Amino acid sequence: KPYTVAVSGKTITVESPAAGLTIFDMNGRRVATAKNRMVFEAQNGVYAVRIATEGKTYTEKVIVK
Amino acid sequence: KPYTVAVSGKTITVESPAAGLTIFDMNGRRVATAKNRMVFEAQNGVYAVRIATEGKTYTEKVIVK
Ligand SMILES: [Ca+2]
Ligand SMILES: [Zn+2]
Ligand SMILES: [Zn+2]
Ligand SMILES: [Zn+2]
Ligand SMILES: [Zn+2]
Repeated sequence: KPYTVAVSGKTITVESPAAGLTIFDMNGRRVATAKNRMVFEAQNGVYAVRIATEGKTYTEKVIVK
Repeated sequence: KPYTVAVSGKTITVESPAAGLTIFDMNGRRVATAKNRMVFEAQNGVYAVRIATEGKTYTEKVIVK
């Protein structure tokens, strides 16, 4: 839900605002991390994409006229 | 960042996947709450939009070939 993950070619693209992102390879190795978004060039194989959302609270002021 | 908030006419539209949304009026009253998104019809005045993201961790399996 609060992220997108997609693969095209060898490219894994991950988008998740205010989230810590991690990609693990099959050996459980952290091959990349980034906040918010990532474009990872992978090799053939299976990967685990981890999205850790930060769980903050935000407030916005809105004026209705 | 992990949400959008916009007022158009008397309509307040809020979008934030996996989040608890709240709108408070000027008296501090909860006038609406929803998961993930809402379309609120307001009266003239000032509103506080609160976005409480859930802070969960997600994992997706990705295959590169
Ligand atoms: Ca409350
Ligand atoms: Zn490691
Ligand atoms: Zn090593
Ligand atoms: Zn770790
Ligand atoms: Zn921080």
